[PDB]
Amino acid sequence: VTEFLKPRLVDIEQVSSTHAKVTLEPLERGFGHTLGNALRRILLSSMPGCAVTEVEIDGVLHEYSTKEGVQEDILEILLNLKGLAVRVQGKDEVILTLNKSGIGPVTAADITHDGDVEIVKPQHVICHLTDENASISMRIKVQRGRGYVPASTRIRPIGRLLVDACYSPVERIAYNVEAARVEQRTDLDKLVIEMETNGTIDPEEAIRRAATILAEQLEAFVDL
Amino acid sequence: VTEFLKPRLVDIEQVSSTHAKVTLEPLERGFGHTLGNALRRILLSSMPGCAVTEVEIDGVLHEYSTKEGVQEDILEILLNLKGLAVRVQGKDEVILTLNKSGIGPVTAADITHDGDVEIVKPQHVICHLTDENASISMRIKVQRGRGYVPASTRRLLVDACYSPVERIAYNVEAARVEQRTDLDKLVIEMETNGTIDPEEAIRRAATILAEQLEAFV
Amino acid sequence: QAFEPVLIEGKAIQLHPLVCAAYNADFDGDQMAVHVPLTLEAQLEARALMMSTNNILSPANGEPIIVPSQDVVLGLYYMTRDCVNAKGEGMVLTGPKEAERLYR
Amino acid sequence: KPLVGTGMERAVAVDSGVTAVAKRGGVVQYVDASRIVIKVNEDEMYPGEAGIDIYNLTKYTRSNQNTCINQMPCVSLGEPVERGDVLADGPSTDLGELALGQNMRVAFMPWNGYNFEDSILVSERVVQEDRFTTIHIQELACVSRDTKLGPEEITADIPNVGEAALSKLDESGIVYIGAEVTGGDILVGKVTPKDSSLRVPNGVSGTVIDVQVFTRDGVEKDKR
Amino acid sequence: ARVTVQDAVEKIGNRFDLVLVAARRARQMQVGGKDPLVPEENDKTTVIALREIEEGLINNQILDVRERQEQQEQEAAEL
Amino acid sequence: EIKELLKLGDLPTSGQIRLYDGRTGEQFERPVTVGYMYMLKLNHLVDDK
RNA sequence: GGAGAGGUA
Ligand SMILES: [Mg+2]
Repeated sequence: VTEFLKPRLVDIEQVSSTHAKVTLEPLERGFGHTLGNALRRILLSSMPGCAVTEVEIDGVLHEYSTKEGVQEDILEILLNLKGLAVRVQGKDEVILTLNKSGIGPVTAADITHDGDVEIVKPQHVICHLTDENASISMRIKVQRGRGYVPASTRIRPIGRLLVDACYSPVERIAYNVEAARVEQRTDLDKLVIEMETNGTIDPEEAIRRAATILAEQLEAFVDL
Repeated sequence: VTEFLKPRLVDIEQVSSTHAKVTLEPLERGFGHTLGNALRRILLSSMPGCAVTEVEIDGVLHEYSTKEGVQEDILEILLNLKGLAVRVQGKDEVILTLNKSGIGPVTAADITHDGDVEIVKPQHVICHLTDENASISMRIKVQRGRGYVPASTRRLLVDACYSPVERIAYNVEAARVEQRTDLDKLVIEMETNGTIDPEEAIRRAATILAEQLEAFV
Repeated sequence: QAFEPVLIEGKAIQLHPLVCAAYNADFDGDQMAVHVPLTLEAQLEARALMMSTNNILSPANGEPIIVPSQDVVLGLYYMTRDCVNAKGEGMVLTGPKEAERLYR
Repeated sequence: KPLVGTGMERAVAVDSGVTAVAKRGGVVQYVDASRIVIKVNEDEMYPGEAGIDIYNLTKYTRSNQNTCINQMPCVSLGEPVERGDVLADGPSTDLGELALGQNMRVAFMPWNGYNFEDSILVSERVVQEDRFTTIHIQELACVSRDTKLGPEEITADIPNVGEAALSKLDESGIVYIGAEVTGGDILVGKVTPKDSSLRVPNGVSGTVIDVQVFTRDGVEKDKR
Repeated sequence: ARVTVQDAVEKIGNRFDLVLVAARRARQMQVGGKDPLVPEENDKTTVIALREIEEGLINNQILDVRERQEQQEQEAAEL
Repeated sequence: EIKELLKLGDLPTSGQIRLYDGRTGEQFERPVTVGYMYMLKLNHLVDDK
């Protein structure tokens, strides 16, 4: 009585490439739901992600035109690009370059990747070149952000196209509380966080990030 | 970037000794609920506290009786006893004594208390005696617990009230700071039972949760 | 009717949901017009005659005109009921706030 | 596509004019974002005038209500097609069946009054995924009347305005194709004969995608 | 700030001349160089006039007599 | 046949599932109805009014 | 400025 068991991370099971499960144990009664809900809100709310912001195609002036050789318009290219998954190690703002010529799909794998930038899904499609001598060269801009940022509300030449940012690795978070079996005790819980990210964020890192943000923002109540 | 607004506790207002209204401003878009709700549960459910648990009436064999001299029934008496607020600094479980005779109100202030046992509200009426020569002595057993429990899950048994809080609520609304747009604001409003000042209770809850989730960071 | 204004980062006039009955204003696309009183006497007239907290009884008859309309009423009706056997039936409480804490 | 239709979609889609329905079944020879070519089957070919069918697709052009209509191919290289089949989807069509809006996950329940009378509470995924944004096209005109005190012109120089607002006008006085104008800007610079320059209506944003100029006979034509 | 005018109407039981008296007071306060009799908390002149009326230290007749007194002194201010 | 098709998938045949509130994290009683509905955005914007 | 058509509540 008047003393509480402290939680811990028991195992980070990686069920698939982008689907993960985290187990927290033990938890006193009445904390299962509290921590589950707090962590769900934090994780869905603010995780630092990376996303494409500006595109600069060679022979296009604005996104509403079309280019000869490609199948889709420029709008669909921007849309497909908006969902690109990529991680950057050190730099907070990087520039990738894509060059392609010849018939076929243009996967993300054709990006001239640098040493640090890493593409997570090298089979993601971008466009279909339908001519033996139709080429596309573009310069993608990737930034680091913390949520949603529409093109309108941010803050030069006529060659830049602006896409909307969606910096958020997590996509769906669920959780379950279930009784566990410590050496001997009743009403001792165990929390299971099921996570479905887009592949750009390591689970344990994400959960530690949520814990630290919550705690260091809760610090404003002690010694008020 | 990737750095968040720490607020400084904006206002604390004591409408009374045991009723407080504390407003915190500003907070990220959608943390007012997160913090206001974790504190809500951690306050209502689990917290150290000392409230009476068992009753032993000198002249009653069982809780289906009535006493010559009391204008109420037994169950209402133990109801009025449930709200008794006691703090014991030294020991966890205690048995305390009262014994009243003569016509007049029977207040907790007239109880036979010790140094460690402290009654918060001495004017806590318990019963009324209607006979000049009818007296009742009673033994009350008090423990240390973590919210509410029933008694069939554990002598004249009553339910427990191990907590210093009595009401918690909050709301969320937008507010303004130096030069900035679209955040939220929290307004905690609480009504403790006098066993501890509300601000101290909020501090206790915050430290409980913060030390709970340490091992993650 | 008069009102105080509260600035909102949007593009639609927010309207308190109780007065919709008085306006007979569904929210399925109705448009409303805003005027401002300039002079001083106009401001005082607005405040002391048309501010919404002064028109509670309809002029046609004394009946109130800010009756909780259609959803709050459902909430209250679902709140004040009684199942013959629900969880925690028969105990005794020490006042309203105790019951509130118990339920939460 | 609508998840629950009444089977009467394809008829409305192809019996209107928007979709580009084939006329003689054959084999797609080369698709593109603008045109399509079909090598006609052997049977459906006239003895002489062999040729091969060719379709042109109307890209972004304003409708009568200012909603852009364009056509996208819905086939690929090597795909057989038959008479009466659909090739190019118009506005609000999907593989040749009418599709006006989007299908979304709905839950019936009151929610803190934010849907009091008939209002609707909309989650933020509906706007993050950008699945309701609609493109509008507006046409703004500017004429050079022939008035007293002589006529007036569209010279790029106008009085009492800083070069900042003129940064978007070329030397002639007409905005470049693709400039990203905003509320309260100058599209064409006209002069009071003695400042009647056209300006964007307040509140609207967007990009200029096409410019046209007509000149009456007997007037020399300026550079643009 | 004010939400109602009920008590003020109780002090001045017509709800029409209330408007005129409050307007005259606020006019004295805004363009005239007079000062409030109640502490101000970043409130506009109309609400301050209504609050003054509320406490009953200004009504129509006292306003008129004060005007008469100040005008008499003004007549005595030229000598 | 709607019931049969629903049961083809593992969905609850009654059509109503049990949700959970976002803020509190506690359960709604009275299982509610959730499904998929086709919606259109009519041509009465706010910025034209 | 005036007519005609369509639309919303
Ligand atoms: Mg209506």
